[PDB]
Amino acid sequence: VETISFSFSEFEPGNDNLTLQGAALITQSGVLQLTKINQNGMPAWDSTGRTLYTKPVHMWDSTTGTVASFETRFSFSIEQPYTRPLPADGLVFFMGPTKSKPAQGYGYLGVFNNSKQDNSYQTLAVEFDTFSNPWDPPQVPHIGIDVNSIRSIKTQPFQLDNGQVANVVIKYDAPSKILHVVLVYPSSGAIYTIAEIVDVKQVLPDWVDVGLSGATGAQRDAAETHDVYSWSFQASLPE
Amino acid sequence: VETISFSFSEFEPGNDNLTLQGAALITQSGVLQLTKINQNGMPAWDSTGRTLYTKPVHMWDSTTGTVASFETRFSFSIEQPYTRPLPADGLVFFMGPTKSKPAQGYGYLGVFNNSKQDNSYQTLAVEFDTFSNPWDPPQVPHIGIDVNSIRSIKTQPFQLDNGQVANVVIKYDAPSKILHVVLVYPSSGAIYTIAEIVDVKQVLPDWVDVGLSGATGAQRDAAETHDVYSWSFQASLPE
Ligand SMILES: C[C@@H]1O[C@@H](O[C@H]2[C@H](O[C@H]3[C@H](O)[C@@H](O)[C@H](O)O[C@@H]3CO)O[C@H](CO)[C@H](O)[C@@H]2O)[C@@H](O)[C@H](O)[C@@H]1O
Ligand SMILES: C[C@@H]1O[C@@H](O[C@H]2[C@H](O[C@H]3[C@H](O)[C@@H](O)[C@H](O)O[C@@H]3CO)O[C@H](CO)[C@H](O)[C@@H]2O)[C@@H](O)[C@H](O)[C@@H]1O
Ligand SMILES: [Ca+2]
Ligand SMILES: [Ca+2]
Ligand SMILES: [Mn+2]
Ligand SMILES: [Mn+2]
Repeated sequence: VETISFSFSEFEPGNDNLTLQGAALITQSGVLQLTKINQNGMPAWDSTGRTLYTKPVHMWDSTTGTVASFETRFSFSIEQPYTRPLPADGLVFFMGPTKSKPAQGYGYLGVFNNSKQDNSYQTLAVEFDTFSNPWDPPQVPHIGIDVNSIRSIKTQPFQLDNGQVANVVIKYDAPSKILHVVLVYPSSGAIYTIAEIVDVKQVLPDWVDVGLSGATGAQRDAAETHDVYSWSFQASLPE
Repeated sequence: VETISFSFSEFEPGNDNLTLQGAALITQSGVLQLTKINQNGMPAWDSTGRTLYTKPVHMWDSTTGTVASFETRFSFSIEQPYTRPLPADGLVFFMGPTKSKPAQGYGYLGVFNNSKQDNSYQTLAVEFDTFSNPWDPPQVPHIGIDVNSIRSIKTQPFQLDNGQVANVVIKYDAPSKILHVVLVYPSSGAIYTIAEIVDVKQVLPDWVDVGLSGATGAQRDAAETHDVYSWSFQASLPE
């Protein structure tokens, strides 16, 4: 069995295992701020940032045809402090081609280039979307399962508990081809669940980079924080 | 769309909507005790009890072939107060033939007759199993997805937070045929998830009874409480 696992109970500036892109940075307090937090402590608009684990993950064996199952968990908080305009844009966990660089920001969340489906993205992502774009369901925030497109194949509305920490659990089971996602707010006790069929051998390249990305909006104060406190990941490829 | 929903924020003695079977009873404090709690306040061994919603649920239309999606949530607590022997047996949410009566107790959880698979059960169940029987994985407690058999097609170990309230969320999405289950302990923050493919049109009769069942063990003090504090359910059959 070929495995890979990692766990960050908190983040530390200078950590060997994380690539930081765009606006993303790690605070001395141990927080990964995906998008820029200004001097005052307010989130800046027009910001996009990502982090990637430094080692690629083997998701399926192009010789035997075996497919990996994985699990990932992270805790994040989104605070929307402006009364106007509408907050934007959200954060996302993603898996895609290695040597990945940030794509477009705003509603594309630093992961996709435009709003069309393109199998060449070879990317799977689980979004926590805060702004309803032309391709989105109306309810925001929502969790979305994105397969080669920012237009989710399935979404689940969730109520934001402003500024509070949410816990996320994402599992992909290769036998069933089920990607199942859970979001829990300890603060309020709210629990949300969403699941969909994803054929990773068809969707992803055999080796992938895994990461997190966040983005704020395209106009003044269409923004919010996208802070991550911890992140663990584990994958197992049968041999 | 043919729908059915109900929600018990707490239970009330005399409620019109619940059938009580075996040892099950509702306390004036609003708790559904699936298995007998003795005078002292200790759980009795050799107890089996169930509750069923009084109205049947239409799970699939035998004329058009449409299939219902559903969601159910409940909060329960299991307290294992004896040091010896091992605690048993667990509780379960189940969906099966209407006019259902308790089956065997102990490790069969009041739902199945023996340990063999039998398509005639026409029953789907999500168990929270506390005793490792000859057909069980070794880790207990575990959540299990049971399709026409007490021998789960998939299980997920979870650590008991003794006597604490657990929140459960179960969803079945007909399009994907995915049954996805989540268990959260607010007390500790632990989150568990398990999902599997279930073809309800093949498994269940077109009309079903939905219920909860609990059982304690076959020898002195092989027991624990199986208390439920709230239960909601919602199903939608496309037309
Ligand atoms: C580049 C843009 O990205 C998505 O839209 C973002 C949206 O963009 C507005 C912009 O705020 C407004 O000043 C300009 O006049 O029109 C743009 C729409 O084209 O701004 C909100 C925050 O207000 C979010 O950031 C949206 O993601 C997209 O949906 C657009 O199609 C376009 O690609
Ligand atoms: C009837 C029995 O049910 C399951 O076993 C339960 C287990 O039964 C023991 C019993 O406690 C012991 O006194 C007797 O000598 O052997 C039985 C096993 O056959 O008891 C534990 C608690 O200790 C749980 O209640 C188990 O569910 C089953 O696994 C057996 O095959 C049998 O059908
Ligand atoms: Ca959006
Ligand atoms: Ca058992
Ligand atoms: Mn979206
Ligand atoms: Mn079991």
